[PDB]
Amino acid sequence: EDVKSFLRRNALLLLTVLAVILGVVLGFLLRPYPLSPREVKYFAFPGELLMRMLKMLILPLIVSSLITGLASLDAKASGRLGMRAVVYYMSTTIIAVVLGIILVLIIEVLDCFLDLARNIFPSNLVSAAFRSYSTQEVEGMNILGLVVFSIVFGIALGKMGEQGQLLVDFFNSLNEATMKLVAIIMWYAPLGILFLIAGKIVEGMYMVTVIVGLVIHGLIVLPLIYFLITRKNPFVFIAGILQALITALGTSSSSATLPITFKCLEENNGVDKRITRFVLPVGATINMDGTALYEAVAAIFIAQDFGQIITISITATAASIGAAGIPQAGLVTMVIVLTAVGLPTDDITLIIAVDWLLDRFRTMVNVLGDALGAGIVEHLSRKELEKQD
Ligand SMILES: COc1ccc([C@@H]2C(C#N)=C(N)OC3=C2C(=O)C[C@@H](c2cccc4ccccc24)C3)cc1
Ligand SMILES: N[C@@H](CC(=O)O)C(=O)O
Ligand code: NA
Repeated sequence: EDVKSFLRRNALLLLTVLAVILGVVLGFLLRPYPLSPREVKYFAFPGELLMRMLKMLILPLIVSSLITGLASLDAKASGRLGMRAVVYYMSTTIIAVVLGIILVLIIEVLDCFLDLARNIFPSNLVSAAFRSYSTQEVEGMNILGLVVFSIVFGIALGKMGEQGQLLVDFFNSLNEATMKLVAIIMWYAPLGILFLIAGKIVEGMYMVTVIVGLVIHGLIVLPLIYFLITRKNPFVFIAGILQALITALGTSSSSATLPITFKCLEENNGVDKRITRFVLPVGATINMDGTALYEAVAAIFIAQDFGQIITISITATAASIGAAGIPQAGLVTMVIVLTAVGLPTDDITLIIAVDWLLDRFRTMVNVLGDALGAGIVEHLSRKELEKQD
């Protein structure tokens, strides 16, 4: 009798779950039909509108969250909160790349660094909102440039007392208002996910290695870390951020699923806005546990000496940090890990075909790390938030 109350309460949660079930069924059913590449794009259009909607809100979401969030905290507490984040991010990505290396043993590069330094320091803030540098400015928002600028701006506003308050208040209203619009987007999400995944399925031992490896990291490593740190049941936490994971599986972008990761953690998991505004936008771009595991697996897979296996763990953690929270950013950053060891970069072409499905899974682990990461930081920074009340 207690399942009718579950269906009433979890209406939206189960709808997107059904959207995956119906989407996989529809996609395989429509796959024998030849269609056209143009026709596939037409078919997947309801999934495209969901991407346009989510993408729309990331700019006001990142900028307003970091400016308010860092102004909300004292600069020394921001460093303490920050040290908790960076220490967590680096350990979890090192834990994943080591796990990744173990599983496989059982079964223009300078320009890349310069371009990244260039994006950390945008020469124009208006363009940074829709363009990124690529050696000379390719289309596509500079999330890293804005993340960095907002952090320095947020610290500055906190440091300027009351004169600062007006702009903190301005940006707080702008965050709550964009968060009110993601409530709307969420109802379209089941229709979008169905079409976004059905189109992608309308198109070996390696693919299984990552899939199993991400289950060990995602469902065993990360939860036991959260339990060991907070002493709270981690699988109930994962149930709250479920809509955010199912959307990561659909979009394959951790920057596009950030507004929904915000709605879940803030509400469903009841995490502090002060720390979600701090953790989640930074975690979206730099904390990529699932990508790190995939970088290591693929670098060793194409090879199919220990001091150069040491360079793989260093460059796979390096690529993990660099790679944008945008779909297919994984194999584009494989150039850094393939070059460092000495393997030919042209081998990336062998992976490309199956990569799409692995991307959806590694995005879920990249989001899951930020979700559990915020829960861990919130708990550790208990006193800092206690003081600001
Ligand atoms: C790759 O890009 C990043 C950017 C940020 C961060 C950390 C983070 C998270 N999560 C957030 N929200 O803020 C700060 C972080 C610090 O560790 C340092 C922290 C900080 C505290 C006090 C004064 C600062 C002055 C300048 C920059 C950061 C400062 C801010 C890590 C990597
Ligand atoms: N698409 C992934 C990044 C990657 O492809 O490595 C994400 O946004 O989490
Ligand atoms: Na990254």
